[PDB]
Amino acid sequence: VLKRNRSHGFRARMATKNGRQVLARRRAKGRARLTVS
Amino acid sequence: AAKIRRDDEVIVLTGKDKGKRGKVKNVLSSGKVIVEGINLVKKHQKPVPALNQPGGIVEKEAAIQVSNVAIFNAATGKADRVGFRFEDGKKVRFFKSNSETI
RNA sequence: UGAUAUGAACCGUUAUAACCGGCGAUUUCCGAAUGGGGAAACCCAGUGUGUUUCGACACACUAUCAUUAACUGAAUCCAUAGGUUAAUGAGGCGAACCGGGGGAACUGAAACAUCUAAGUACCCCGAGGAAAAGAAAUCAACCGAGAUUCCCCCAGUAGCGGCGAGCGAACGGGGAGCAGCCCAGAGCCUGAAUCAGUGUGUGUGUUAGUGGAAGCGUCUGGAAAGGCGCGCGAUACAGGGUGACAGCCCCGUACACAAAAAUGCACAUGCUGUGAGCUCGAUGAGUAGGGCGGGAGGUAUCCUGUCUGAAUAUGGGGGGACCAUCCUCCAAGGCUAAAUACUCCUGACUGACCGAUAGUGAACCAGUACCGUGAGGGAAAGGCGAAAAGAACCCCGGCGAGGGGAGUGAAAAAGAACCUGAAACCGUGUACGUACAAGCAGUGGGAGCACGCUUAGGCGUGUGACUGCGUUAAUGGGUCAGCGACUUAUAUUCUGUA
RNA sequence: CUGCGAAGGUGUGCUGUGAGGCAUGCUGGAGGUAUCAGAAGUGCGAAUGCUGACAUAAGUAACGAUAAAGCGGGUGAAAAGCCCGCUCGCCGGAAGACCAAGGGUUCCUGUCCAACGUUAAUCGGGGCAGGGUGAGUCGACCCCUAAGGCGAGGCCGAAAGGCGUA
Repeated sequence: VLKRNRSHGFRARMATKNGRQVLARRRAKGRARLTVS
Repeated sequence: AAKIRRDDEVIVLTGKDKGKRGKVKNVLSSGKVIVEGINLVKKHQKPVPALNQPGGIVEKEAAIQVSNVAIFNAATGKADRVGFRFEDGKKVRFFKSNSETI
């Protein structure tokens, strides 16, 4: 669980811009599970 | 702005029981009305161990389309359309064909 | 009193029901998250004031960056930097198009790698609601024209390239558009016009709507919108739902009408502020040229590191250079309506595009089930009836499932795998042929028997003993159905017709 | 044209050289079609074409003490191993139990159960639901102190840091 969150978690994604773009793409697609948590 | 209301004398225009008069009991939001004594349906009521055990066959009333009934004029002895007019600022219903207030 | 989804408990009936629209209060935890930290919906904050209970209760402010103001202030006397407080503003997410700063491959060639693909896909920052551009150091060698962009001609031209494949113009003409100003700085004269911001009033419009005419009856049928005979209406037969295909059972359209509050588009009026004519200068006071390096290459034109110094309507620059002939043209600050572009959301309208293996991935509780650490790609599954009153009682069985009656319905070859139910495959019943069967499971001729016709007429259909003519286990496959395999657009050429 | 019964589907009959069309019975119960034209996502035997559709392999884990098993009864489609009654054989200064550390809903009640192309399991710790942890004097946390560790000055060292007091 710890490694999964620290690699693909919300905070990890938002730290860098590319992860921020990933969240944006997920939101546009309207996925129920935005990330892993 | 509904032509048929809670308490109205109506006559069936179409269906297996066209021409029989009756009084509307209630009106459904789906444009359907329930009038007692015409649209009898024999429903096989499944018995239940609850407080009510009617069982057997019940004679319920089946709703019919609003457009299938019209307000009975009660004076000319025939079905008649009904419209709305404003009198002293209060909207009221009125017949046609020598239209008179309800 | 959301739906799935029946019932019960409640509210409303001569104006606080529900629903729709507009104006407010309230809006926790998590997410740009502003007090800090971490593994996003987890824990932990500080200070000041009131709290009937001196173990309390509630709420606001407080991050960083930039600007302004106040206090303090160096190193190094003063100045300045840093630090504290208050106010305002900037930050993130979601289409298309455009601008600025950077930058590929594949597809192309008989190998001079450059040229094409390509100022493209993709990635980064900001603004507008269209953006960029937008009133000539420009065209025309002295007829004229006068802002920018886009579309339609000149034009697959003139040019350019191992003159090879490719890429690809100006001037002129015909339209929409056709409304431009201020600052290099001033002397004199002012509630002098117009324009802006902030209010009221009138007119109009947007966000819930009202009023609103008009076909009765009969036959077949369980049920009528259609048929037959007979009318009215037509500013209205626009569409959909409406027991079988509905103008006139209804809900609606055309025509005539409405505004408590908020908002948008034209005028007038009141307050504040910015502002016309008659004239006199300047023509961006460290802005060139020349020298050195790089890109668009010994090199025209454009931009700049460092070190000097004169001008510019008086005067300085260009494609057929000649008294730098003549005409035209004024070169390094912003702003600039509209025509031209774009459709993620609403309402109306349109449809010889599409109808459940189609169309968007989803006509549906599908941005799902499921697979993966994450990113990303991405299923199957449509239709019972007008009304689901959905099944009382009885029999078999296991107090099920399934099947057989009764009852309801026009119909149960509509009974919860439920409209119409095909090809192929798996059974039952009847007739015919083959019972140590194998040579493409066809074709021609013909015998016997069963089941329908013909008063005898060698002509039904199905079965086909025997005989004659007769193989891809050198390709795939167990069978069948559905979808799909020469299209669309821009030039030229050829044929036929008007 | 059209409920004295449409189209589609399943048979028969007629016509044309061939693609087919017209007239019906049965099934089905809601709209369909000709002549003169036009518009193309229009017809299927294979491209290792795509998704189900005759098929050669059936959902329930602990085989590693030389202390000892068998008989009876109840439940169950199953009994050498569970529960109840009658015995024997080990342990019995622990192979009992109550605490610390470690482990952190496994311990307490009702259940997916007539089973695919012949799957035949001796365990009531499984997946999905309901409850219990109750405190003044059980204990820890709260107050004071050593070692270890950390920590504005001074002491050691040209600064800082370390040692170190509150």
